[PDB]
Amino acid sequence: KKNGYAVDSSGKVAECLFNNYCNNECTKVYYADKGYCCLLKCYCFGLADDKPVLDIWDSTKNYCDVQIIDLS
Repeated sequence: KKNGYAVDSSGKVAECLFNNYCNNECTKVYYADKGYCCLLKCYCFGLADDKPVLDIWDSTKNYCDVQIIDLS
């Protein structure tokens, strides 16, 4: 599995202001483990390798990865 900004079938990402909204999107819509609002877009942890994510800079990627959402 991978982490990244999940996009829908039309290619759009979910814009956000709050983490909880993103965790619902990521888990309920893309079946990921968790998610939070990274740089105003919903970032998902543990997406399926086939899931489409935005083509972003590796620097942004590593930036968004250094987060702890919960210990479970």
